Amino acid sequence: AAAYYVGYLQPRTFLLKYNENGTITDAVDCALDP
Amino acid sequence: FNFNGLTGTGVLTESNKKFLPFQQFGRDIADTTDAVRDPQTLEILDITP
Ligand SMILES: *[C@@H]1O[C@H](CO)[C@@H](O)[C@H](O)[C@H]1NC(C)=O
Repeated sequence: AAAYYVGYLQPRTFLLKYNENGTITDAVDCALDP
Repeated sequence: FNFNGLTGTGVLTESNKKFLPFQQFGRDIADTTDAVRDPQTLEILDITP
């Protein structure tokens, strides 16, 4: 009938980007790749 | 000025920014306050040195 998902969080560093209105529209996960 | 306990000096001017309901202050790349919401008129002001 329905479905749901479950994922855990870890302490990491992220680089966010705010657009002209102040909304977050992109991000980068430092130390996820080289 | 003294906006909800925050003191400083500058020139206040009307702004065109739209704060979300849970936000009160705005900062720049230098970590300094440039915008504020008046706690009575609920309008947004710009701070300039
Ligand atoms: C974001 O700001 C621009 C101008 O800076 C405006 O044209 C646009 O409508 C704004 N976005 C929203 C969702 O209001």
